[PDB]
Formats: sequence, C-alpha cells, structure tokens
Amino acid sequence: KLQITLTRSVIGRPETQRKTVEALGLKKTNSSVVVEDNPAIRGQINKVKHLVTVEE
Amino acid sequence: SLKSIIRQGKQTRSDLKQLRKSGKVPAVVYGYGTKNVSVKVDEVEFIKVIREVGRNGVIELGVGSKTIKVMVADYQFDPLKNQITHIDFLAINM
Amino acid sequence: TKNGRDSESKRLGAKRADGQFVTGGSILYRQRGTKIYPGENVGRGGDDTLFAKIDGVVKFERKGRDKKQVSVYAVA
Amino acid sequence: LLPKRVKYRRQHRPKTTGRSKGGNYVTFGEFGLQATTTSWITSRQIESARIAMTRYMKRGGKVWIKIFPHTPYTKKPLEVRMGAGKGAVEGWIAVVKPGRILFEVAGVSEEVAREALRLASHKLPVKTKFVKREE
Amino acid sequence: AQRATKKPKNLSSSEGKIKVTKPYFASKQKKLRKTVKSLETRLEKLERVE
RNA sequence: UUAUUGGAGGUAGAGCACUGUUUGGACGAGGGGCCCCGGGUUACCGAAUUCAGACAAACUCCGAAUGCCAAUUAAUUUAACUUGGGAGUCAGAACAUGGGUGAUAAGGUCCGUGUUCGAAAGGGAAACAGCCCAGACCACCAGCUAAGGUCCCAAAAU
RNA sequence: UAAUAGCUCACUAGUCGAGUGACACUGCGCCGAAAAUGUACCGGGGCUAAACAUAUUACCGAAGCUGUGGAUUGUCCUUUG
RNA sequence: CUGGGGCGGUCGCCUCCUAAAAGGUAACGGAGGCGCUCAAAGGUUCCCUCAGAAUGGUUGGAAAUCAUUCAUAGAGUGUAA
RNA sequence: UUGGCACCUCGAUGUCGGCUCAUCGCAUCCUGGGGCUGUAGUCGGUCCCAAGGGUUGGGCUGUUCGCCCAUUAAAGCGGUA
RNA sequence: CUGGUGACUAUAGCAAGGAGGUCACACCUGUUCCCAUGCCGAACACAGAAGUUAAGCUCCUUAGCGUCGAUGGUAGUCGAACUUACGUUCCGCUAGAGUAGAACGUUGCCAGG
Ligand SMILES: [K+]
Ligand SMILES: [K+]
Ligand SMILES: [K+]
Ligand SMILES: [Mg+2]
Ligand SMILES: [Mg+2]
Ligand SMILES: [Mg+2]
Ligand SMILES: [Mg+2]
Ligand SMILES: [Mg+2]
Ligand SMILES: [Mg+2]
Ligand SMILES: [Mg+2]
Ligand SMILES: [Mg+2]
Ligand SMILES: [Mg+2]
Ligand SMILES: [Mg+2]
Ligand SMILES: [Mg+2]
Ligand SMILES: [Mg+2]
Ligand SMILES: [Mg+2]
Ligand SMILES: [Mg+2]
Ligand SMILES: [Mg+2]
Ligand SMILES: [Mg+2]
Repeated sequence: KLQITLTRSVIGRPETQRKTVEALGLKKTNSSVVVEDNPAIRGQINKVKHLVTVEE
Repeated sequence: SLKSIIRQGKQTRSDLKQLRKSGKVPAVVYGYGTKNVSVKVDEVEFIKVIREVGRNGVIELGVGSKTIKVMVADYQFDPLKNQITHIDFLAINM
Repeated sequence: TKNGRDSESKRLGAKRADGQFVTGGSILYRQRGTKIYPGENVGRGGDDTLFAKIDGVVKFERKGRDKKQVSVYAVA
Repeated sequence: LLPKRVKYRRQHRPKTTGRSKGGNYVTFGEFGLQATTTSWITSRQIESARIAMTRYMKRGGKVWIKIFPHTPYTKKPLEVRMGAGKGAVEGWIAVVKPGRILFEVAGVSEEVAREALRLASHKLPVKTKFVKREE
Repeated sequence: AQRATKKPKNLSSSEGKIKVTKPYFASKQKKLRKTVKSLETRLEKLERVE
C-alpha cells in the first residue's frame, strides 16, 4: 500500500499522461492519493513517475 | 596464456558503459564444458596475451573456478575509439 | 509538370481483430489477392475480401510460413 | 565517377545521422583513411583526392577507392520561385558517416602513405584519420 | 511576351538596381499573353473541315 | 488508463536471398583493331562463374520499439452514446520531433505526432504571444516550493 | 665555387652528472575573426571567481500548494448544519 | 487552382512511393496508366506445368522447331503498377 | 549585387539621377610606419599596422555606370529608406 | 516393421554412400473389349504375372548445401532529463547478422506380420 503525490504539473504534458493522472485520482498539484500495489497501478506509476512522488 | 576474471550479473547501458570506460571488457564463455558465463576481463591483459600467443592461441581463463581452456571465436571491436567492446570465448574440447 | 496525381485510398486491412465476436457476413480483412487466405466458416469474395459466414469468434492463424489464414469458430 | 544507369534520377537526399552500416575495417590494402565526421562526397572530390595520392606516389603504388556516389542530388535553375516540380541533376554523392574507410592504399611504406592520405584529406569536407589494419 | 520581362542590354547599376517596375512589366507580359489566348480561342472557334 | 493475453501490419535498423547499382581480384565466352586458313594481342572485356567489400523512398532472406484492434479477466477512474433545440469555425502561428520541397538556407513552405498561443493572466529567460515552471472566485503586512537563481543593481551562500 | 676550393650535417671519441624523447586517446583553452549613429551578444556595474566541471548542504523565489475568513453552484451526510 | 497574377501545367478515375510497421494523411513532390477488351480470355469437368542455361543435331548466335539433364520460379497471368 | 521568403505597410512608407548638407565603416586611393622581395639605385610588386585629414574640372548621354580631353599626392570601396 | 491416410513452421528437405524384395509396392508382358493420346498403349486404361530388384519405393550412416537457432554484446527505440550538437545522459524493451548448437523427422487412425 502506498500514497502517490502529484508533485509536478500536467501543463505541457501529453494527454496520455494526463489521463493516467485522472485515473489515479490526482486532480491538483501536490495532491495525494492512497492506493494498493497492483501492478496495474505500477504501470500507471511508470508512465508518469517523473510527475509523481510515491511513498510507502 | 592467463587471464584473471570477474563474473558479472545483469547489466545496463550505464554499468556496462562505465566498465568499458574503466578499461574492462565484457565477454562470454560458452562451449564444450560449462554452460555459459558472463565475465569481465582486463583489456590490457587480454591484449598482451593475444599479442603474445597469436590471434588464435589457446588461453587459460580463471573465471573464478579453475582455469578453462578457451580461444577467441569472435570479438566486437570499436573503430573510431580503438578499444574492444565484447568478446566470445569458445571453451574448446580436450 | 508531368505528374501530380494519385488515387483514392481504399481502407484495406483488418476490420475485426482476433479474439473478437463477429456476426455473419462480417468483413474481416479487405485486401487485394490472398495476402490472407480463408479458413473455417470464412469466404473469399470476388475482390478477395474475407467475410464470416457464421456468428462466432475470429482467429488469425498459420498456413505454412508465408501463408496465414483466418477462422471464425463458434462459441458456447 | 558516375553510375551508367539508374532507375530514379530524382531521389530523396539521404540520411546523415548514425554511423557506418559498414566499410569500417580496412580490408584490401595496408593503410587507409577513416572519417571522423559526416558529410557528402562527390565525383569531383574523389577525382581530386585520387589524383593527389597518385601524383604524390610514383607508379609504384596501388589505391582502392571504397565509396561510390550512387545517390544523385538536384539543384534548381537560377532565379526561380519555389515549387514547380523538382530540379534537374547536377551531381552524384556518396554519404559518409564516421567510421567508414574512404581510401585504402597498399604498395608503400607508412610514411609515404601518411603523406598521400594527408594530401587527400585536405580535399574532402571531412576530418579524417590514418588507419592501419587490425590483429 | 518573353522579351517583356527580361532586362535590356547595357543597363548599368542605378537602372539595374531599380526594382519597382517589375509589376508594370509583369502586367504588360500578362496583356500580351492574354492576346495569345484570344487568338487561340479564335483558332478553336474556326469551323474545322476535313 | 494501466496490467496480462492474443492478433493484424513490413517502419528505424540490418542484410544482399531477388530488382537495379557498384569496387578490386581469379578464370573467361568469344568477339574486336592489327599481322600473316589458322594463330597471335602489356586491349573492351558485352557477358557466365567465383572470392572479399559496399548502395537503395518506389529491393527485402529478416525484422524491432512504439502505436493500433479487441478480450466472458483484474485494478484505478468517470465519462460515453443516442434523439432533438441552438451556434460558431473552414486566414491559423511558433517550439520540439519524424519526413518531403528547397541549397541536410530561411522567423521558408507542406504533411504526421505533441505541447503552448489563439481564448491564459502569474514567476525566469534584460525587455520578448508560442521557450521553461505553472492554470488567477475573493481577501490576507502568513507559510512551503517549482523553473530559475544567491557580490551590488536585485530577494537569497562573497 | 664554374669544378674546384671554403665550411657544415651525419657518424662517432672527450667534459658533465639526470633525466630524456616519440606514439595515441582525452579535458580546458589559443590565432583563424574586417562594417558601417555610440561601449554595443555577461542586461549593467564588475568578477581570475562572482567562470567551468563534479559532490553536498542551506536559502530566496509564482496569483502554484498549504493556513485563515468570505461568496457562489453542485455531491455526500444531515430535520435543524 | 496556383509560393502575387500571368504563361507553362492540371482539373475525373486507377496503382506504387512520400506516408513516420493499423487506417487515414498534404504540396505546381516523385514514377506510370485509364475513357477498353473477351461469346471466350466467362462457367464447369478433366488433364498439364514454365522461363532460361549446358550438351547432341540440316537451312546454323545450334537463339526458329527437336532430344535429354539441370532449373522453385527469374515465364505466363488480355492491358499500368 | 542578381535571387528566394512574403513577416511590416493597401482608410498611401513618393521613383532614377543631379543640387544643398553631411555622417559612419575600413576590406586604406594619397600622405604616415614597417616586414619580405625574383629590393643594386630611382621606380615597383606584395603583405601587416593605421580611418587624422584630404580625395579634380570638363565633353557625350536624362542618365548612374562607362569612354574620352586635361590634371592630380591621390582622382578610394561601401552603409546611411 | 510394412502399407494406406491425416496433423505439425524443412529440426521433417537436398546431396553422397550403402541395403532389401513373390506377402506389399514397383518396374515389367501385351492392346484382347472399356478407354485414350493436335502422332505414338510413353502416358491414361485394361487382360495379365513369364520375369527383375537395375530403377521408383522403403531402411541405415554421414552435417557438404538448405532449414532452425540460444546466451552475451551491439544498432535502433517508447519514455524522462540536459541541450541544438549530423547530439549526449538514465531507465525499459529489443533486433538483424553472426557464434556455440539443434537436427538426416515425429505422431494420430486403420489393414497386415
Ligand atoms: K578538410
Ligand atoms: K489550453
Ligand atoms: K500599400
Ligand atoms: Mg469481379
Ligand atoms: Mg534503411
Ligand atoms: Mg526501405
Ligand atoms: Mg510560417
Ligand atoms: Mg482569432
Ligand atoms: Mg503566460
Ligand atoms: Mg523556504
Ligand atoms: Mg542581496
Ligand atoms: Mg564563494
Ligand atoms: Mg489556487
Ligand atoms: Mg507564379
Ligand atoms: Mg513571392
Ligand atoms: Mg499506414
Ligand atoms: Mg505564410
Ligand atoms: Mg493613416
Ligand atoms: Mg557639368
């Protein structure tokens, strides 16, 4: 289980990445979201890891 | 006709690049005996041994277990840079 | 100059993917010649289109290394 | 230096990024010339360089050019607004990427070879270096 | 019409560097070529006969 | 949207297995100029064969990553379609990338992809629509940071 | 020089009293470098670091985020908030 | 229509490439065809498998036709690719 | 310079030469300072520094250019819509 | 084991050498009627079994050609960070060629022994 913070904006980032952000549940910058460690969500990490900071 | 050797686990285009910058060449050893090993060897030692015992002389390779009798089936060499990039050691029959 | 023309494109290729459910008479793969052959419950039209004849499920397949085929298999 | 016949006289102009698909290891002769940089090379440059080497060396000597300009290139007529097709041919080019061997030379000593290929290097648009064979 | 656009002979620096009159001459060339179009039209309007 | 599975497709690369191009050799298949029916040649070599090295948008024995199409699957998300009322838009621009044209020129032109501008203010780039950071309901003599920076102009390390 | 001739270099021997060369890959830099109103491509002062590279710690810094209060429109709770 | 207009060229359809491995994708970007033909060159049933080279052989590239062997496709597929 | 682009200007940015008045650049025509010379000397060739000042009057042509007469230390190349 | 007949990407094939036969299959004897060849019983088809393993067929061995083919490394590349350099740096995938090597087929149903 882990929390996921959107530390870095989506202005200037493609719509793929923006979509993963919405799917994760991140809506503003420096917003956090707690989820489980599905590999389905590890892929959502890896698409946007440069936008994101994860903590466990 | 001797090379001391290290074994390498998995590698990337930064670990491998740092080795081959340091002057250590990657290689494999496969053939008649053991199954297969991925190794580091020293570029300078390898050069000296080949200038000594020929393009196809026989070599004793101290992988970390006992020495293995090998020869060079193929070498990937980098022109514009003048250094060896990968080596294939064919562990020969007896 | 002596050039500057080209014809309309014809929208060739696959039109229903593999592992997909398909009704009768459904186009699968428009083409020119047997780029892909038929298989089971598939017919080849005059212009070499490939159409299902029965409802079922699509599976593109092998027919010997330079030859594919396509089969619409029933389901239950 | 030209091809005798080609199917398409108006080609796209080639790619210049990357490195050699081949022609890197000196094969025929003893010494060679190796590009450190990328550019195009023409019939004209090749004739000049080859003349330079063959004059610097006596009749004792053997040269192997290792490139050929297959690819033509265009230039429009002068004082012409853009568009309206594609221009006629005015030359033929071999692309060169770093690594590739341009000239190889056999029948001499390394000093003579160095000076000849030095003289030739100044007649190409490319930085070169001098190569010997391998192991 | 082709002559209409090309510079004359022995026209020096100031006259050659003049560059404002290009449209004048281009329009004169269009006029003469329009006339060739008229004649070609007449030629087509001729009653062909075999 | 991702994970997984499957699938179509022939790109970058690479390669010469066909199509065309091409280097240097070994033979040659027999011609040609010239000498006297035949026989010669410091020569073209049309070719055939073969060894080695090379070229390709309209060559491919081969063949990626990506992207795409779906799934009796799982997770996260919150949109999608239909019917009707009402519109506006059909001059687009720069930047990055893949490519054409051009001169591997243009703040060039035309396409693909993406972002921004348009329609978007704020901080940096001296100033500077499109670059980088970032998306303003309002107030606050409160705080943490980004990009970018810390000698003075000019806030923060001489 | 007219050939001569003159004179040197190589090649060596003698003094010394420690280093001395030639090959290659690299980093940073040097000239190449001449334009028209006025220094005139660090923004300026000015800097031999106040530059460059590498590593680290602090900090400033937006109308971003947070804190506090207020308006509006929705959703969940909720009688009332 | 158009890298001003004009001349030149083009206007509809088909096939390649540009076209960036779905599809689609522009330019006065590059190469070519079409405005038909076939009562069989259609339908069906039976059977057959080519081109090219070497060799042998009259009128001789033995290229006409023949015989054999090789040859998996380089022939042919009415007609562009 | 001949060109490409077509970003500014279409509810107006007025052409060529000449006259008047200058100004900057230097890739220096002269004068100045030097190296080399295949510089004996006078004259020259060439190249480096140098932009302080100076740098002609007429004939033809609307002409700039150009040719010519006669001089001059020299009869400069260009930017400034 | 032989034969018939399907299935699998030639790992199955090509090539060379060798071997066997009246129980199969073959070649083989002839045109007798069915039937047939831009001409011939070569082929097709039929009445056959005197004859022969030569050939086709099948079996054994060999890795010369073909086919398949890792690991490792490389080119390339989605994405990200720097910068405009015919680019670099990090991650993930991942060739092609080749190298070692695999392989001179394996099964399924049926009739015979
Ligand atoms: K050069
Ligand atoms: K927007
Ligand atoms: K105007
Ligand atoms: Mg039809
Ligand atoms: Mg390619
Ligand atoms: Mg290609
Ligand atoms: Mg533009
Ligand atoms: Mg607008
Ligand atoms: Mg803004
Ligand atoms: Mg702070
Ligand atoms: Mg301060
Ligand atoms: Mg300090
Ligand atoms: Mg806010
Ligand atoms: Mg035009
Ligand atoms: Mg224009
Ligand atoms: Mg496509
Ligand atoms: Mg435009
Ligand atoms: Mg006004
Ligand atoms: Mg006067």
